[PDB]
Parts: sequence; C-alpha cells; structure tokens
Amino acid sequence: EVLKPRTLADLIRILHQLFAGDEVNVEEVQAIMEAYESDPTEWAMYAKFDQYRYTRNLVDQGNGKFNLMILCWGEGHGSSIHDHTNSHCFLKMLQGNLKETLFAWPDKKSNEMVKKSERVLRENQCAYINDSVGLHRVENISHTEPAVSLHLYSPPFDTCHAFDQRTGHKNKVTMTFHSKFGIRTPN
Ligand SMILES: [Fe+2]
Repeated sequence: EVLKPRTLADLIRILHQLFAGDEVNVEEVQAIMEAYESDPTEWAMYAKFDQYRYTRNLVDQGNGKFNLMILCWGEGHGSSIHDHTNSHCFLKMLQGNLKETLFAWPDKKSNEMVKKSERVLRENQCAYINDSVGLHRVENISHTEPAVSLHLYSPPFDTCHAFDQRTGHKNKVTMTFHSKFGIRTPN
C-alpha cells in the first residue's frame, strides 16, 4: 500500500507534501523513497563525478524544508566518520552499493572509536540516520564500479563534524556542492 513514485519528479513532488507540515513520519518517508525504482535516465544530469573524492550534487531545496542531493562515489571513494547536525537524514541507493558503518559517539577521553553496526545498502534501499542513532561512515564497496546515492536532509544543514577513528577527536567541516540543479559550481 506504499505510494510508489514512478519518476524522480514524482518522488520530489511527494516529498514536498510530506515535509510541508510540522511532523515527518520517518518510516513513511523511508518507504516511499525506497519504492522509487532508480532510473539513471532521470538523474544522470546530476551524476557528476570527480577522480579523487565523492561529489555532492544539489537536486532540490524542498521549499526550505530539506535538501535533496545526489552523491557520486568514484571507485573506492568513501566519507569520513561524521555526524548530521541534528537533522533527519535519509540515504537511498541509486546505483552500486555503499557499506555503512555506524559508530558510537566518543567521550572527551581519547580512544579508538567503537563500531556499533556494519551493513551493505542494497539496490534501491533507503537507510535512515540521525545523531541519536549514532555517527557513520559510508563507502563504495567497489574498486571497479561507482556508487550513486540520493540523500535527503531535513532541516538542511551546511556544516558537520568529522571524527578521527583513532582518537574520537573531531573537526568542523563545511560541506560544499560540486553542482546545483545540474550546473557545476565555481569551485
Ligand atoms: Fe552521512
């Protein structure tokens, strides 16, 4: 009975409705994002890759309620261990596979960080995280194929923290966009 978007445009339209109000049903959003069947013809214009690290490509600003973006992971590309600045964060696979490792939060004492969960996100799967769930790292499982993911963050945010797996120490990071609406940013 899950509402199934037939196109990415459909999905965006639904998301505008689901985030219009004050409450967001996380499980409902997750199921509808998962139900969209990734179609590369519909998102190729956002899939702009870089040789050395993943790229963040803005798709939609959600009437200020969320950022919707596509992240392009080249061969072997991965993220830092990071938090999500008190937002809801949905991650759906569009191509390939990402390994998600969930980490416990450090305390002030320096220590090796503790893994709480490790999984591979399957085709079209939508995962969910917020700061109460934990920290995470995501990485392309493949050194021969890319991965592409669709991220919805609500409310939008432009900074987070990256964490050193050896110590738990963190640094603030300002996130930048490689492209917006299919158009490369100045860089
Ligand atoms: Fe993340």
